[PDB]
Amino acid sequence: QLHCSYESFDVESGVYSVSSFEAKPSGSVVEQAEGVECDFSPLLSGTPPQVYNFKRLVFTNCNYNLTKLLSLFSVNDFTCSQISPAAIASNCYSSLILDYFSYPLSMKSDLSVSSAGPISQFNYKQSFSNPTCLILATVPHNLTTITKPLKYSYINKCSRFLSDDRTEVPQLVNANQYSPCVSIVPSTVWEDGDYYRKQLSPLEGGGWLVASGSTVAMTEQLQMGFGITVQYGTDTNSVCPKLEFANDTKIASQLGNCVEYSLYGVSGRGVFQNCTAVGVRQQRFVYDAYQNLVG
Amino acid sequence: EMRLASIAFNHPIQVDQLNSSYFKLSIPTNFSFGVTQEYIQTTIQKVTVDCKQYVCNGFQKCEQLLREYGQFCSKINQALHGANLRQDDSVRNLFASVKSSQSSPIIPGFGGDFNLTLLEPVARSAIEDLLFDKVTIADPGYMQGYDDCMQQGPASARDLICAQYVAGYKVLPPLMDVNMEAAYTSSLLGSIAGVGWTAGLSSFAAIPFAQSIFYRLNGVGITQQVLSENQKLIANKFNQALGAMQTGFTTTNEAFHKVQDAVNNNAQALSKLASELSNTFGAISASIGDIIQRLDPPEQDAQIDRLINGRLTTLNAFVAQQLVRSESAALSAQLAKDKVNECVKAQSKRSGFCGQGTHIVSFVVNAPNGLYFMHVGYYPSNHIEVVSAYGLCDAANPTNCIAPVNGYFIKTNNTRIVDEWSYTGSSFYAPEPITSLNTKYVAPQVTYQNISTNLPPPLL
Amino acid sequence: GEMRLASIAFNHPIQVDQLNSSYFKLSIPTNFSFGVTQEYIQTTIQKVTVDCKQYVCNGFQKCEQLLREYGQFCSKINQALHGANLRQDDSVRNLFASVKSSQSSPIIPGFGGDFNLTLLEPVARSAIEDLLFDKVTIADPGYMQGYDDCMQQGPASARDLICAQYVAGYKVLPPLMDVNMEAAYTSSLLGSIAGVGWTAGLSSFAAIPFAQSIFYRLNGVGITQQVLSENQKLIANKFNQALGAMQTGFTTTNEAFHKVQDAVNNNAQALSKLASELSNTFGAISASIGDIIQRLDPPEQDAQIDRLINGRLTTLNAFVAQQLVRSESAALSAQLAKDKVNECVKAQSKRSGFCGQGTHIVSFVVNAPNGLYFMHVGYYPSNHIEVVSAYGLCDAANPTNCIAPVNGYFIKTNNTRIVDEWSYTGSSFYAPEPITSLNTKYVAPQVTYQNISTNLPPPLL
Amino acid sequence: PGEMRLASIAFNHPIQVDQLNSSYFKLSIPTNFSFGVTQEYIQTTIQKVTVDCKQYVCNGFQKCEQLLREYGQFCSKINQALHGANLRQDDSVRNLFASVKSSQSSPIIPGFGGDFNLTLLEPVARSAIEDLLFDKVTIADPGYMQGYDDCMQQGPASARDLICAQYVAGYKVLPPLMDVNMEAAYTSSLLGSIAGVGWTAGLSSFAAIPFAQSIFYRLNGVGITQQVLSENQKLIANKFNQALGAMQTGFTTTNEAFHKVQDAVNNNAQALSKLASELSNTFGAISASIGDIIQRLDPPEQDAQIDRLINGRLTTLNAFVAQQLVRSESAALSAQLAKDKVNECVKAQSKRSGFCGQGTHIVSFVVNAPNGLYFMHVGYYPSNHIEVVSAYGLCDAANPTNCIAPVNGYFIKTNNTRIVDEWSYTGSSFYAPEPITSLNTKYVAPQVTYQNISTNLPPPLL
Amino acid sequence: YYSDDGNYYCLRACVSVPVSVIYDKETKTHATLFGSVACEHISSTMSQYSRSTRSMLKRRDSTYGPLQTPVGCVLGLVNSSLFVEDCKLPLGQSLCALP
Repeated sequence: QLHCSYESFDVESGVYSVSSFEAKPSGSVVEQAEGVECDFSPLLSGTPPQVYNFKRLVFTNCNYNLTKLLSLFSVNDFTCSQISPAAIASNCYSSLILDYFSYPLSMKSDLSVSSAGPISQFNYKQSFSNPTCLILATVPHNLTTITKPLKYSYINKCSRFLSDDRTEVPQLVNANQYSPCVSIVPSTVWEDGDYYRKQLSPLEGGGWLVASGSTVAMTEQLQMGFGITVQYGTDTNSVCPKLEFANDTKIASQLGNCVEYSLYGVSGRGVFQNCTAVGVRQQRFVYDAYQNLVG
Repeated sequence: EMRLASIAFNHPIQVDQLNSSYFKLSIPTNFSFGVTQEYIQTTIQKVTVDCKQYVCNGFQKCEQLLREYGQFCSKINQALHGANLRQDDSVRNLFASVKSSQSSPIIPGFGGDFNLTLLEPVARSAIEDLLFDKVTIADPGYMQGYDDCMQQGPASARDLICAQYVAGYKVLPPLMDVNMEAAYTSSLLGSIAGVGWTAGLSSFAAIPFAQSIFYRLNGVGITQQVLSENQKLIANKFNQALGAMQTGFTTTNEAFHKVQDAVNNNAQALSKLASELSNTFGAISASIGDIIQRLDPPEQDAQIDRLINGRLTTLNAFVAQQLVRSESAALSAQLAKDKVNECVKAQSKRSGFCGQGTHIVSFVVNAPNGLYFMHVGYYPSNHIEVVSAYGLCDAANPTNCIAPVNGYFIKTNNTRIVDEWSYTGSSFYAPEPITSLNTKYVAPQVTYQNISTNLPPPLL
Repeated sequence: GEMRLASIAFNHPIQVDQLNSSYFKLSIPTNFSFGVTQEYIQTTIQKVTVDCKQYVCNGFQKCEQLLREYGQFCSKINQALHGANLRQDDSVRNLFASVKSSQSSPIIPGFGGDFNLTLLEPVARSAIEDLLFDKVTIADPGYMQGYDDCMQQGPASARDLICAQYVAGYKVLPPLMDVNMEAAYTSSLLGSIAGVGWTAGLSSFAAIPFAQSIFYRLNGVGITQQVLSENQKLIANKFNQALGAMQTGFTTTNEAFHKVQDAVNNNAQALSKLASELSNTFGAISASIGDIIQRLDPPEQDAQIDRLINGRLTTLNAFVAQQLVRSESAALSAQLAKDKVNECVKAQSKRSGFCGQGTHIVSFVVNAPNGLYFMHVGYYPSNHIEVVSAYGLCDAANPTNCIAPVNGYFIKTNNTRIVDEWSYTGSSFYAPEPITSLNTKYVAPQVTYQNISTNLPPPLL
Repeated sequence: PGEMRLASIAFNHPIQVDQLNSSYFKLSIPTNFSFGVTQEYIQTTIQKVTVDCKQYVCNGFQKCEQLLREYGQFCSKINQALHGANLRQDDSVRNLFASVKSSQSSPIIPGFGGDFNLTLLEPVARSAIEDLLFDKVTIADPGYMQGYDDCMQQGPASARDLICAQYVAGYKVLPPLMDVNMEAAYTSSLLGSIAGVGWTAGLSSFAAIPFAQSIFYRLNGVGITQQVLSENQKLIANKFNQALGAMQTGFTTTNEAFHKVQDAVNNNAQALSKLASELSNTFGAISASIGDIIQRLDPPEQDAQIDRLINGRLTTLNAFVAQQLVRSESAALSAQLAKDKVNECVKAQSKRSGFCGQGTHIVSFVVNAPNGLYFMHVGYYPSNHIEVVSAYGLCDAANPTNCIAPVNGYFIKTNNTRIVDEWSYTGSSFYAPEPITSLNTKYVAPQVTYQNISTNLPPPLL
Repeated sequence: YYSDDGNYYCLRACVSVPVSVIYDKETKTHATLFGSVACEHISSTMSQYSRSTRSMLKRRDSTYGPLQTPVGCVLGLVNSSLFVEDCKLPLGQSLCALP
């Protein structure tokens, strides 16, 4: 390496530095769980919502096997952003969040995290502060507890008319939130091009709320869409894949080499020692000013 | 409330110029010893950088990505090695002037009545240890090393030296060896007594310290007669100035402040490097392993590439900063060498250099990353004005003209001298009879006084 | 006409042929003139600070939120600039500590007798300092009236970067030194004159006429006292002619003067570089933040703002680094000035090198913007002649009676007033005189000393 | 070879000499000496270069010419900065040489210095020593004349000079301000400025005395007595020549001053070579060549790739200017140091220590070197030190007001069989007793440590 | 390159000629230097070319040949063979350039 560093077959005499030893770390241990098997059973029945009626599940403190969940539907589109599609199943988080709604494959052009479509203008937006994913799927004929809407439908307008009846200002949907027009729009759109208006009070700042929507024909088997996002916390990272710990060795002490670890889904590598306590209790993790875990 | 105030301007004592053959002369009637101090940094701490570990920690995707940039690291390592070599050169060059061909042995009770707290506790010195205790620097490297990182030590360690083994930093040991350094400073004390008795560049006088002091005092125009009368007084005033050094290690002492800032600058450079390990460049995480675990490899290395590039950029900035500091230290080291070969090895007539009180012997001790100088100096006080003449002549014979050597001719104000004129030393008010030892023959001049009666030099 | 190719001239030294044996050719000037040289030593960098919020953006809320992510860069910038300014003020205090004297002469009109002394204050600064300030092209001064000279209550023709200071968020810190106190310090140095002689001068103050201190210095370079007494008015005349040349000294061919002007230019350039960057896009749609806000939907708006902010921060970082380098070079330059005050000014020097090249005789210093301006009086030899000279002389009747000249030479006499075959001369000027005990000392005998068989007064026997 | 050996660093202890009680003391004095030489290299300049700011960036391809207009003001800043740096380098040379020249000098002849060898004399020219230096230097051949026609196809295929690569990069290497022959004449004048050295500061007078005579004057200037010098005159010249002759073996890599010259040469070479490598440095652009990206790209795409290539090229030029400014200033400071050494280490003997060679001071010499000046300092090295008894002074016991003390030497108890007197005088620089006489002493005020002499002193006789 | 005629040929790419000018602001006149290229490649007009015209030189240099110097070939410099200490426009070496 010294010769390569100087590009020569005869290095001048001296004392010179070379790269450091890697220090041979021990095989990994974990502090993940206790918890209870995830409860994704709400997904097994009923009609999924129109895109502005979203149903959401949020999980904490629990253990899961998403591939068993995935086996229940046929997925015709799986993509993700800021995470590999495999790693979202393997990673422990402070929460697991799933949004679900009905969605025809005939409208599939309007759903991406980057879409400019009316689905994203007024019915759904996803934050990029979290690494969520997406799924388009259909229901197998043996899922009889699943039911379907008369038509698939969405809001294609949501704006407020100025009190002088000329100027109008759009109300785009907030990331991870329902648009304000949901208070006047019907649970499904009865006919394509239906629209509604609400006069607004001086307490509301005046003007008229205006909203409208569109519909798509029903299909023999229900089509569905999902939005999935995750949240990384610090001492709240209780959602993980079911443990593989059975048939292994006692954990976590080795003391020992600077062994790789995951504690409640927080990856890292290092050696532990039985030192004294510092405050404060129940925050779990302790850190320095440089964002390095201390203990 | 804070008070607005004018900045004071001290006015010099005014002395009126006078017309004709005589003039007003200002002379001090008291004095005090005093000291000043300086810190001359001579080195930058020497460090090296593992250029693989700073960027990434053996992940295999980054190892392959890093290869496209491998020549930058080679430039980085080479630049750092050259900077460290220059630091070693300055140390050896300094020590070459520090050493002497010969020296006195040193024992307790050296310097007689002078207190000499600087003597080693045979050792370094109590003064050097006070400096080391006042400095707030983190606990030293090398031994025990690795066990101040590792769990076989206190949980309360906060040393950046443990972080040295995370970041891949290496602190090189100083070349000088603190025990050899102490030997070198004692060798300088052994050259004392002394610098006088001609150039001193061959011979070694080997005389008592007090004798060399009296010689230096006579070298600034204090008469020998005064020196013999006040010998105990001189030692007492000298020791008072020396005793003040125990209060000298304070934050208002600017030389002390500079020592602490030299330590702060070395620590600061490393702390900047440590903080950059956590600095994302828009990357999803500062950890390479974390972004690998979360991403498919075609996407994964877009994140890795951004992270690598910013990390390389901070290394480049760091190297440039070190090169600049190394050069300034080399220049500062040359200044220290000059002072050892001027302010310490000899009494000087230049003013300027050394503490501002004429010059009398100065001393130097070890300080972290440098030398700390202390300068004894002479401060005049209680100035009075006297009548003085440019010279004297024989009124009966105009070619008999004299003028004082290393002193002045003043009208006498003393009851023991019958002669109307008296010789004085130039450093202190001390009138005495005019004799051939204190005067020399000179060419005649119109301003010399014409003496018509009693002048002993020449008698006729 | 067409430009002309020419050789660079090489002035040859006057050749003096070496001679063998016990005697030698000696070159001595027969004329001289006073003359001057000047130097400018910069001691400081103008002190400035930067509002790090206003340089980047100007109260728009969106950029303030964006800036918070980078707020620690500004903290680093402000601290670095603050430390740079502290160093500049340290150097001022350290310099002034050597400038001050424990005692000085009062200074009145007509000081220096026959010497003209245009440097005296108009009791004040000095006429010479004011000529320097008038020749300098520097922009009108800050502080008062300041901010209201930016404002519409003034002429439309103002073009000061100082008004632009209140747009850019720049702050120019005032100098520590206070120009009135500074003028007092230069007069204190003039009060230490007359003088440096009569031993080290580090305790006592001689308090003698200026002319007397000049004669002392002239005797200090080997000019005989007898010559000095005969030429006193001539010396004053030549000296005043050299001083009078200072009125033509403020020209562009004077390099010290040129350096003063460029120190001023360098400070102005640092600020103008900064002003131009306010309009520099980094590929942003506009240099104005408010304009891109007005024209853009907010999800796209801060892409443009981000590009703009990062380029603005980068120029501030480069700017600080430039100032740190300049501050360090000024500190070193200030140390040099201090050395000259404690050497070239406070004493006559025998070193050559330092001061103007004409041996050394008294030098002066005056205030200059951002520094000190030195002037050096010097002695220039002319009309050299060659003469016969000997290493020493000794009585031929007694080989131990040997003498050699002190600060001068023994030359064969060419003068009709001296009956003696040999004569003493000063080393700075041709001035033969009788050899007497005052100008000689006894030395050990040497083979090259001349064997004088007749009349020698030192020793008479 | 076997295994490496760990070893302690040796510490050379100073010779110990005891401090002593009462009126007399041990004195350490050398009994032998030798001449020796030390040397220094002081760089004074940076090579002056300029850069065509269009040619470095592009080869005149038209798409670049259109795009470059957006950045034309950067180039002006680059050119101005380099021009000012080069101006400063020329001014420093002129400033230095103004103090180098002497108003008068001895003619230089063969056989100068008598018995001294003087290999520094010109081959009437430069000097043999300067030629040894220039041959040891590894620097590439100069341009100008014939210049370019050594770059052109009518020449060897083996040239690899950065100097002919100058015509590819848009580089210009400016010529040095002075012709080498004038520079040699400036140092010839310095050789002829020796003697006078003594007889006051020498500032205007020219003593014109033989070089050997000036050496003896200098030896009395360091306290060597005249009697010794007259006895050893041939010996002194021989020891001096042995030290001088060693300069022919001094040009090795173990000579650190020589090593600094070698580094100065490669600091200039390194700066130029960096930029040659940057011509091939793509910035992620499709190719580092403009013509390649033109030939492989549709013009809407092509321009984007050109701009990316331009941005990195300008960035390296900016970095280069910053590098040059730093180097130029350090050279100016180094040149100032050289100027002071010419006016102290060379023009006159000095008592300072520190500066010049580490052996007191005796004459030093300076020669031309690439980018700088090279100094040699002759010095005096003491040897074989002995301890002797010495006294602070002597006085008449019968007349206590008669007190004397030695001048440029010390009173010692005599150890010599030719001196009947119990006390003797020796010079500060060397051990060699002599009778105490009025020439070697001065009257002083009485002091209690002076010896009370009850017998015989000739100064005063009574 | 090895040609398919079996002969090695070598390639030096191509070269450019550096140029500099002498500007006398006091008289508002100028002259130029082509450096190391030498006057064997210099002609009254240029076929290469560095700028759209050379005519500013031609205002006086229509009447003069190129002049070789130790630094290089020049236009309009004139051989006056004068000796001057400082021309305020030195060309380096022993060359100088009087106004």
